[PDB]
Amino acid sequence: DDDIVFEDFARQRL
Amino acid sequence: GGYVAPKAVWLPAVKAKGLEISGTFTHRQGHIYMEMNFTNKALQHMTDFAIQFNKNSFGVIPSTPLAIHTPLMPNQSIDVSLPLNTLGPVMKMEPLNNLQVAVKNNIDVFYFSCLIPLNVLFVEDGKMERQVFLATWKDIPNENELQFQIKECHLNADTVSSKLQNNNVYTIAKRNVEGQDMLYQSLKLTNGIWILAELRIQPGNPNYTLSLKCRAPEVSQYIYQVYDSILKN
Repeated sequence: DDDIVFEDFARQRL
Repeated sequence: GGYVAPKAVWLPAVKAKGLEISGTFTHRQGHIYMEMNFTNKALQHMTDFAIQFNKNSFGVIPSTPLAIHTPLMPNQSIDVSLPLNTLGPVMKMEPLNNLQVAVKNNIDVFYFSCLIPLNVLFVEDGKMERQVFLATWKDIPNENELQFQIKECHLNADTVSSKLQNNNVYTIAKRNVEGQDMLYQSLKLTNGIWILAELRIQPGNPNYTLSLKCRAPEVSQYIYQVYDSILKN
């Protein structure tokens, strides 16, 4: 769920 | 325990016939205050004090009559506290955060200017529900993202979140990727606007990349400014 997207979406903007 | 700017000389005696004014705004439990200190450097006495605020960009207005019941004496210096709210009238001011102000007394009227530090406009319920931060983040088009460089700041992942916290910038998430920590954070203006931020902190690198996403981005340059001030002070 939510946790994941933040890593998802951090990683991406790195 | 928020961040408060030292008192700055808003209206120096030399301009208001002996009346001198030191100033600073404060946010406490989401209630705004203009912290002044009056000084009669003159040789008359001063009764009949009122302060009036011009229209500004966040509807900012005094919420009481000025709190000053005695004449002000040759040489007496006193602290005032002016409660403010933002249900007042509005005009796009430039700079966005400028307050044109009329103070009056028995002697005359003195117009002067002071800048509202925006930080004291950060409400307390500015922490985005987590779903809500993500959806919003991708929503607001990257066209709409400004980036700032927190020149020389060195304070930790952990110290950063906590200062911004007192000043109502709330950390939603802190992730690390290739060694760099990235604080995901949200704040919100008294007038309702969200600012969303990603602070990115490097191993070594003396700067701190700040990225703001915001429905009205003219605000962002100011959020920078006062994230800065916080992180320095």
